[PDB]
Amino acid sequence: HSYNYVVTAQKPTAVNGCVTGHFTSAEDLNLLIAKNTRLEIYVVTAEGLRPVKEVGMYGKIAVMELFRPKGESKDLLFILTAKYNACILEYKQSGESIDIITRAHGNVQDRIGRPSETGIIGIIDPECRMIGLRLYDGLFKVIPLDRDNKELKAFNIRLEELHVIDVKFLYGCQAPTICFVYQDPQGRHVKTYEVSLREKEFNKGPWKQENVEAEASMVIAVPEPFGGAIIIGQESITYHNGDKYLAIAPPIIKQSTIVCHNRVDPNGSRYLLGDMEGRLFMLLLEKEEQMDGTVTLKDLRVELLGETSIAECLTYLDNGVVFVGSRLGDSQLVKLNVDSNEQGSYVVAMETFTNLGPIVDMCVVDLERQGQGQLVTCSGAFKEGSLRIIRNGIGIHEHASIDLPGIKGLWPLRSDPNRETDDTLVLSFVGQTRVLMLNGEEVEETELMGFVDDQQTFFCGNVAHQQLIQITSASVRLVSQEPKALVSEWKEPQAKNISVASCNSSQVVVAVGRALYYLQIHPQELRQISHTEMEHEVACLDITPLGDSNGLSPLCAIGLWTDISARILKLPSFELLHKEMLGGEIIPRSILMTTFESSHYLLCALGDGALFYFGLNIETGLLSDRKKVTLGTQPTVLRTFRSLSTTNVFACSDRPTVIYSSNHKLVFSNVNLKEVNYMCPLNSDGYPDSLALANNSTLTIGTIDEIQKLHIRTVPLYESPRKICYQEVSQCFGVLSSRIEVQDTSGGTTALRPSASTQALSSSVSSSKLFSSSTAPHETSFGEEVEVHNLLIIDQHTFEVLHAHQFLQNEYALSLVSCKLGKDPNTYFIVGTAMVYPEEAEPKQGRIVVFQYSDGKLQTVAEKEVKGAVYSMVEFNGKLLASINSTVRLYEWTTEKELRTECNHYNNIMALYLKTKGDFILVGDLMRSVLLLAYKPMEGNFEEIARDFNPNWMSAVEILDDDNFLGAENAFNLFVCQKDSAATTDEERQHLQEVGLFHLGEFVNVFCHGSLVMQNLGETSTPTQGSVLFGTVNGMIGLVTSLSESWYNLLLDMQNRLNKVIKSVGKIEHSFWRSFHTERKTEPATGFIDGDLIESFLDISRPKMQEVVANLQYDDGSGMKREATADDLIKVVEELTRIH
Amino acid sequence: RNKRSRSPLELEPEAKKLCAKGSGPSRRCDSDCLWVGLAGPQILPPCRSIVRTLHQHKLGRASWPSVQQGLQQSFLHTLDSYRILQKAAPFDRRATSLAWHPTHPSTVAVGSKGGDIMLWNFGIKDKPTFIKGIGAGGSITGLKFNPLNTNQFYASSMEGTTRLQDFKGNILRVFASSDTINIWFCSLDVSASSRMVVTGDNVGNVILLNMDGKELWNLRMHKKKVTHVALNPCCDWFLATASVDQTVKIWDLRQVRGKASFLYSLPHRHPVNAACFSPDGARLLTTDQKSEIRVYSASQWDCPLGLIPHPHRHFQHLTPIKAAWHPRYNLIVVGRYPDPNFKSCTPYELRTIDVFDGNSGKMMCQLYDPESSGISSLNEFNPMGDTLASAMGYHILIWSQQ
DNA sequence: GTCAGCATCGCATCATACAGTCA
DNA sequence: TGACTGTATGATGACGATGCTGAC
Repeated sequence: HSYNYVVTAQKPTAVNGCVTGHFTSAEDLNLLIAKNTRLEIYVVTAEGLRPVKEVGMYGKIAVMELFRPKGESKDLLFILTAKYNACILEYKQSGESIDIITRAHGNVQDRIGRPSETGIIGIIDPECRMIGLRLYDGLFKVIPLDRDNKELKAFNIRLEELHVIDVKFLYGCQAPTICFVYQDPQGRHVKTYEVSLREKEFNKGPWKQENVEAEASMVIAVPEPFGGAIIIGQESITYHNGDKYLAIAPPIIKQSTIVCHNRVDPNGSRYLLGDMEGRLFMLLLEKEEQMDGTVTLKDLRVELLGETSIAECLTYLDNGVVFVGSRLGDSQLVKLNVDSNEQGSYVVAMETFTNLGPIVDMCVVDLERQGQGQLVTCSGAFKEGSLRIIRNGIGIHEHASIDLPGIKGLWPLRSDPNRETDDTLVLSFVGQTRVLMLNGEEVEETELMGFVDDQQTFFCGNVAHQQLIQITSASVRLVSQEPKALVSEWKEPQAKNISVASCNSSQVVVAVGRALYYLQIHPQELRQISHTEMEHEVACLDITPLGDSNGLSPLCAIGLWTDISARILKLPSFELLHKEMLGGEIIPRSILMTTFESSHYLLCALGDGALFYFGLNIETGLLSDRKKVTLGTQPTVLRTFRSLSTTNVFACSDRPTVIYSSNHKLVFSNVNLKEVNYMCPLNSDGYPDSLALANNSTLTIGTIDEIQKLHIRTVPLYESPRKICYQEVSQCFGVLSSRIEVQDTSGGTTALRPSASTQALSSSVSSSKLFSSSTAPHETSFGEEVEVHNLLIIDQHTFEVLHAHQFLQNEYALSLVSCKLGKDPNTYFIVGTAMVYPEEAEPKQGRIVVFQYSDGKLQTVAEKEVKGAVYSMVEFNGKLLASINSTVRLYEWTTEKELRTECNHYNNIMALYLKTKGDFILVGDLMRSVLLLAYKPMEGNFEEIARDFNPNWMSAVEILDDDNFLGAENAFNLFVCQKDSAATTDEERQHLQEVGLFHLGEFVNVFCHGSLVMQNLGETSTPTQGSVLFGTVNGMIGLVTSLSESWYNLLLDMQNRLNKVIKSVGKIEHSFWRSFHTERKTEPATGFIDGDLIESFLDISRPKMQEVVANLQYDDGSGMKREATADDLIKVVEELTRIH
Repeated sequence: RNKRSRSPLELEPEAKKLCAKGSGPSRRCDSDCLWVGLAGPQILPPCRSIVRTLHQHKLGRASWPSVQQGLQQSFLHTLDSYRILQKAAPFDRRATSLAWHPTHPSTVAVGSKGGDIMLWNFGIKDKPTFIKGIGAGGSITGLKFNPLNTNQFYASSMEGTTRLQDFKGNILRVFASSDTINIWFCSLDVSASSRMVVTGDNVGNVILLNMDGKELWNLRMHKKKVTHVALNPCCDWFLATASVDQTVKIWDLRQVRGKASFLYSLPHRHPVNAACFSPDGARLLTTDQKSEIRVYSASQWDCPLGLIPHPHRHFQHLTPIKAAWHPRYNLIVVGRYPDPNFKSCTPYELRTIDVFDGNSGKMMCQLYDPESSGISSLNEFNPMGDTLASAMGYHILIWSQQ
């Protein structure tokens, strides 16, 4: 069949929800952020945000309101999932242990029912007596709290008003009272009901139906001393209570619809409002009194605070700081100053959080490393639109370059004990040593009295008692700082050469062949302590002390020639504590003792590129938890360094690497430099917190980026991106975009803001000809807002806008390709369009335009109109495949530089999505599922091979291989259809089978073949076959890869095992979660393995790992019926994490 | 009304509509305005055309209610152009039962007054596989494909049997029986997942059997012959059926015991031939013997969301007109049977297949052909939803598109 | 010598009658 | 012995198809 594996490559970045309260403790203020399936909690401290805990849920978080019941120490959190899983959650801390425990849980499903159009609404009454749920039309669901029911059992009431806009529980009432807007033939209205869980029924609400504007869309319960409801529409702003009634219609609000609100002051004096254009408003409630005190409310005031990203939710925090949850752009921490700026904004940005969503179009490019690129780009939207470039690993920014070939080793040096910065960088060469001083950008060359320049240095640096140290092949030399001469010199009693060296501030250990010497550094003397000879040649040494300073190391790490072993010896006795055999015939070239995240490790690198790492116990010197990774093919040099007061490890090789810790686990991140041979940390005033790197021809100095798995560079476009294509031969990208301009009414159209298209270096406008819809053009000023589409050419390095071609009025850009055609050696950009008019629902007209870009300028070469929407197009064997309405057309590129139809297929309702492999063609239809086409070379014609007879509304399509087809679907589900490979009857060959089904919980907009994973460096043969990425509305990026049936069964069983112990966070079953689920049907998952689940196997405890194993049956690839251990399962999941 | 604005938005983006009817402009409006009817031109301008909505979906800016709705006006388009009739084949007698293949889009199987079944395909020709009945008392009043193996069909008969037989027509086994007759089953249904079969009688009892043997059923439901039984797709355990009793009788297949102890029963001014839950399972569309169409919610199964007045009726040799759901979008197709005594807004009413919105009840379309002037009774869209099969004029009709 | 223009012919739902059981 | 539950009956309504005329 088909067997697929899905893992998250990038967690969702869009902020779906915004609620304030504390929850973590009574004393701290907490911020909770829902990112689809991910819930993030922070505490606001001082101009900052602190992560305390991040959890996943087996559900799309739909409701996030946390309530505090009488006699409870802190808020609890109610979350309702899109599959309607409800739960009440509590924050539990136990020393260093943090666990989110489930107090109450339940689904509250209605077996039969139509989910409402304005979606799920969750509310909690002010006395925390119940949860209100608007799930379906005509029904109001009520969850009684009163502690237990522990299962959150519920009942339905009949709501006579069948269409509900918004509901809130009122404050200051005797009985729980709801206030909601509904629409009927009589317009829309504000109503109140008392909720009597007593009797399970409704009672007459305290308020008279009032009459309100038709687009009043949001209800706000104003707290006491005031109570009542505020109702926000598009035109007006009203306050509602029993006899009091207030209405306002501010003109500033008309320009854009208010979409969210947040309470600033607990007394309900002030509110924050956000609209679809990202405008931030302040709503103030003016207090007044009559006798001794009151609630009057006076009147209503609205103020503009400034501009933010378009907000999905708002929460005020403290000291003028507001968090802005955005779905369409970057989320923000924003400051509201009392001084408005030149534009009149009170808003100033403090921090931005990267959001890749919505991810609309994307591509995989190899440009950065030329061998294999692993670059992933995506798109933002509206004023928030952007391109995002996403990269695995760590890059370096060079600030200086000096060519010294044959440089052997690097050490930083502090000649002045007084400024504490390195003013010196010491370099080594074969049989000689050079000193380089650092004054700002300047280096050159210098002498250092006490350091020799005619022996090769193996180590040098700062040592104890205001001294410098240099260890050569001839001797180890101690050197004073202030007065500058040789204070002490150690040589082997027979003058043999030093072979290996290790040194810290107060200790020196050097090897001589098999001999080992431990020296201590004292004032003016190097004192030789006891000494021994080892069984074989010493390969490598390290005496980095782990602990506090200390600065005396009790341990000594060592590698041998003969037995290729890593052993830990004690100082000064050199007593063996652990001999670890590394295996093979390749000697260890580097060994290092380190501390990551308070945990200790031993790293040991061979000349192979292989790297062993072990848990190290500093008290016993025991090496545990052997693990092996591969880091290139050359031998790897390991060097410790500091960044952001954290400890990291740089690895020099044909694939240079940084080793570091996150979530108490070792991670290996790539360095995009071609090659690194030697490396030392550098901190000069000319180069702060820098790195000195060296290869076999040049020596470089510069800084290094933040330590993280993925690098994201943002290139703001200030308009909506739609599609993107890379063009090798032009060294640039093509981008479809559109900007909004408003009717000035007398002259033309003007832009809201500057953008890529109004700021291009060069520009071009469509001049036709015609259609002709001109000459009585039949177009209007109605609906004053207009989209204007452009093709942008963005340079691949600077990401600057090289060229912007604006398309015709009312022309709509749908498709973009980069390719060459026919016998033409020229590379073209090809764009498919549609004409979009307000008074015509589906396009009757469209275009396919062929552009050539050469040196700034794009001439349109092809220019051919066809009748319909050009939904999709793709390069097809030197031909152009295109979707136009219900038609799939194949174009040939003729010698006359024009597009000539060769082939036609007509059997579609609407062909939105096209994908091709070899001669096969996948057409995705809007309502008519999936289509497998074939081009027939001998007929020059199309043949309809097979189709999927299951109705699906597709969002995206991909071919995994000639038999297997990946589909993304409206209900956040993936499915796979295959060609019946067994021929038999026509029936089965015209049938694609859905052999895979899987609920993603995300809406996929784009599929593409590729990997950000390098080559191997294995392994290989490879774990999985193929690599397909996808981008989603929430900004999530995922990966799909193929598995053999044996592996699929291995990981499937592990899941069922993993599923008994997690825990589930609200106790949602992984089963059902991943189950295909639409309005129509439901079903368990098949053909898909949840990579996120399997990967979380590493995050479980050791004993739990063993409990998961049990009777699980391993195969190592040859004749294994055998049982498995804790370590065998770990290695696989470790393998599975490296594929993304 | 509210309806006018509601259709024209067709919502997200809202920025059209929202006007409270413009305060009546300024009335109904008073004197000359719109009018209602003229709500039509604006429907023409207000729309923010599709491929504009598709993009908003992918931005998460618009809800599925938007796109799905707006897709159904791209269905209503191509519907008006459905006017072509792709194929027609007869057998004999009149068309009675219709079964759309659950999977295969070109495969439809229809029943007869005479116990004849035709299996029919497109792009094919290759004349259909046939089975001939005795032709007098052989009336098969309902037909359901066997979900398990598509070569078999569950078919209810006037012969005194509800059976499963291979399309080669050699019967496998019989479930419900007579041993007497002067009575027969009429209604039938199967739910794939449930593996329940349920069948009706003219006397008013049902008999429900598990796909194999072993009934617990047959307690008389109501007094008169039962025209249809509907097993809800989204619910296994429960049911709804149709009788001349002028009652719907929504049921629970399991915990119903007491001999007509039921949950909700829905009264009608007349007898009812159709039950027909929606693929949601969350609505019940009922077709009544003279004029009416009932839509019922799952929120208060008692009060129907609303009625669409339609000209159907009973005639003896007319096969009872049954309204049916679109499997995908929200739409109703009932065959229209014009009478002098209707309220009709369009005499003289050429006799056509009619399409209604649902959730509104207005007519979004009508299907007519000359050279088949035939009155439409059975109209059931294909599970894909791109094709409509009508067994009416003594023949079968597939429309599809040019 | 095809043509519309009648005519008979095919257990539905409704109203009745006076036979069978069966708590 | 009420009840109901089941069998002959004949009024009413008004869609086809097939039969056959009278006649353009």
